Amino acid sequence: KGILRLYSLCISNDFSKCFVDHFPIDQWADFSQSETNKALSIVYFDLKRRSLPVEALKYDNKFNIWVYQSPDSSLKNVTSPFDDRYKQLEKLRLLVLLLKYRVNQLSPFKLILNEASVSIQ
Amino acid sequence: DCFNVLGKFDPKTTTRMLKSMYDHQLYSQIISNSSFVKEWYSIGLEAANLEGNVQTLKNWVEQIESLRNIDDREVLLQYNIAKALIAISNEDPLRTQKYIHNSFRLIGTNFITSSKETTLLKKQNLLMKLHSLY
Amino acid sequence: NMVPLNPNRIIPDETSLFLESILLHQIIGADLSTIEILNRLKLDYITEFKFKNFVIAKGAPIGKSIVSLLLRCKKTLTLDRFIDTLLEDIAVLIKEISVHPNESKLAVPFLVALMYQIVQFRPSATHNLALKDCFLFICDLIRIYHHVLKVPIHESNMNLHVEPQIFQYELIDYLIISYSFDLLEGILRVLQSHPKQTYMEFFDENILKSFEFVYKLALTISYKPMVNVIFSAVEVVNIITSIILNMDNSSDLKSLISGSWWRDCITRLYALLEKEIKSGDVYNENVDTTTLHMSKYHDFFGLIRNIGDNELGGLISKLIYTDRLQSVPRVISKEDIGFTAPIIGYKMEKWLLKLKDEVLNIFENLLMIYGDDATIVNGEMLIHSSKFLSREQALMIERYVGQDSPNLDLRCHLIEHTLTIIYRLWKDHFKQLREEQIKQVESQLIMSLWRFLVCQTETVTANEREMRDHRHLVDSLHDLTIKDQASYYEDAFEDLPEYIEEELKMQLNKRTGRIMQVKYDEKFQEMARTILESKSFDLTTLEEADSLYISMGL
Amino acid sequence: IIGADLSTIEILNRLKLDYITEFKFKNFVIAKGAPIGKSIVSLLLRCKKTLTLDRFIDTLLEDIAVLIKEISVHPNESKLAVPFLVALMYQIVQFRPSATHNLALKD
Repeated sequence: KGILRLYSLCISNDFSKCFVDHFPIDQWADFSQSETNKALSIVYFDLKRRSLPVEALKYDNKFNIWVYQSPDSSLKNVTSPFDDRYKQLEKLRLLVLLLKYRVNQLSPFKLILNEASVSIQ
Repeated sequence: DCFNVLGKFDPKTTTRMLKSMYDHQLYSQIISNSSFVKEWYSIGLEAANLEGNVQTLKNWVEQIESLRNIDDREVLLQYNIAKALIAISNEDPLRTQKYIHNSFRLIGTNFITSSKETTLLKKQNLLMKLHSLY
Repeated sequence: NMVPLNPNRIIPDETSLFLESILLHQIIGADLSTIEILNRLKLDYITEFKFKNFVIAKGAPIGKSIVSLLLRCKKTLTLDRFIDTLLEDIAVLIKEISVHPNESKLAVPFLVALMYQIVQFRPSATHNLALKDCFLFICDLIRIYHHVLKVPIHESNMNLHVEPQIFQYELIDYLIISYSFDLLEGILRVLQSHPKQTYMEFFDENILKSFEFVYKLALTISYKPMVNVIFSAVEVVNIITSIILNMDNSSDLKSLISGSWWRDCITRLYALLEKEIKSGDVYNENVDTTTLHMSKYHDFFGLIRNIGDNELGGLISKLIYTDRLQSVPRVISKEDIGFTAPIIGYKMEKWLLKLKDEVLNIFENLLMIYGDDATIVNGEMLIHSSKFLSREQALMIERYVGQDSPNLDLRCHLIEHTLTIIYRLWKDHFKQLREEQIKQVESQLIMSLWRFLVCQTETVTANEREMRDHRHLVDSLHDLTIKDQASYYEDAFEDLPEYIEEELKMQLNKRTGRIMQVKYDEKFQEMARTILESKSFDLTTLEEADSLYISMGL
Repeated sequence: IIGADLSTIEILNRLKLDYITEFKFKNFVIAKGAPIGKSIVSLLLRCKKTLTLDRFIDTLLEDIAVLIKEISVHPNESKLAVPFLVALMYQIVQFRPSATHNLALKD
């Protein structure tokens, strides 16, 4: 939960340069099957999303638009104690490259108009 | 010929140089005379816009803006003239309209003058870039 | 129960830290690194320059000259010593870079970026002598650029905006002036954050006179105001207030200050505050002396307050070629800088809200400052504070609530605090009020009081349904943030321990009801009651009060 | 260095590797007309708050070594930079050669 939330918050936000210095996880990243231990991996995945050059490909496993893996570690909720899933999956969802829509989805046009009329009848 | 070579080999005389060279419409030269003093910049920026290189125009308008407070009655006209010819080659029919209108706002204040004053072809310079702007 | 020693840290030396940090700093917004920006600098029209074993050749690397001086003086000085040594050298630098006919000042602002990074870096035991050296040097630097903040009230019919169209030297001097006032800010606040002992040793009437020059230059009443400098200057006024509320016998510094100068400050505060907030054109130009419009001309953070788009940042990078030692900045368009999402406009609505927080906040502060009266003590505070109360009551209710935009929360917390301001007035300062003033405005004060005296119905809630309906009507944006916050950004916004789901419901109840202009705090209504229903003045005898009592019910 | 005038790294700050228009090895981009110098000190300082004494040593050794090799196998490339970098590496290994390990040295 902690690490996930933290780097999620960070991502999009121009302070990439705030991150660059003060914390690379090069050591305990440890994504050689060595090294809870399956959660800093999602921050490594979003750092590869930052790398970004076109090698990434189309969305297959319903995960993000993945990239050449030979790799791709886990699903958007690697660890999902009902809140880590939310934080991660939300953040990773932002990798996709509205108020009016808000309440519409909260209770999940012209057709919408008259369907609204009849359903409110 | 000699007048160039003296300009190289002076700045009041080099002022005369650039003046006469712009007078013979040798823009395709003045672009190359001393691209690599103040009464000269009009002479220069003209040929800069006239010949039509996106890079040369860029460099010239760059030095022009790098000045602190030109403030001068003259250059700003040719300055705008050019500063449209960046948007042209980078395609904004909005930026171009803004800058060309500002060109009007300039020309119609300072260079524009009294009513008649003995001549028309003399003013034809001032008026002819105006015509072409349209 | 001892705890063992822990000296085996590989301690980074404080001097070394300072050095490396300056050496690689990149500023908030640009693309390039401070020292290396510096490494692209030549000071040309001054063919030689030299103050103290600090030679620079004609076409020499300014930047390398920096790093030279830096490193050499490294194995010379300790931390604070390295500060003050830089400060003197860079000060001489800036001073001459200033006093010169044909010199362009490119370096100056960037060195002022230095100024910040530097002086901010460690203000712990820094001495006011050095502080003030820099300080005065920059105030009178400013009077060397006093040719800015008093540019006219508006563009005259003849005054043209045909231009070399450079944002260059504009942004140049804008950074200069701002950054400089921003110095004023930062070093003066390091003063305020110094030990109370090292205080009066710096304050002379020179502070009054120099800052008086700049303030008069700044918060113009006959020119264009200029929001950033407006900021800076007024917080320096706040700095005065700070030294007041901090010096146990602040009477020392007060006696230092001059009555005419308290007036030329508070009066211009009035000039500031009786302006208005209109997010309609906070981003264009309109009726002046009335709108704090932060135009793109000067729209970035400022060397502290991360205000918003900061839309100039990368354009800071674009100032140097970042490839060649140079003297005059690289061109920028005055207009490319800057319909997509006015959510930036509403970030700013929250900020200008924080500004009017400052307005009422300093006025509160001076309120508490003058437990004893004074000459600028005149009651027009009562007038105008109550006046602002009235206007952000009436226009409040007729315009701003219901517009589904979270500005209203702070827009109301404002006057909820002004409540404390007026209630302070009632408790303390009712031994000066002039009959002149009370009957020049019997109108607005009674308006203010009755604004909550008509609110004191205290007859709304009774359920959940109607207020949650109010919420669904208005609180849309506020709930956008409520749900971003509950779904993204909080420890407490998961695992409610079953004693706060009710906290959710009733707190949202109270907040929405407090959103729709009505049923303000029981504390609010009774504290206001202790002012009006107490007959300390003949506002309200029954013979002319029961017509309002019946107009409430009663 | 003994004999010249200018500072070592600062010599470096006037270097550009042209005929090889790009390189990348390990978060170590260099643009075409990039400040090799600021690229050197860039890597240096940036890995500073990353590595430690011996660690920063072997890391820069490998990086600047790869740099040498890059500057090595190229037809039209001038090698100007190369000899300055060799002196740099000597200085490094000469500054603090404590309880290190040979493999880097051998490399």
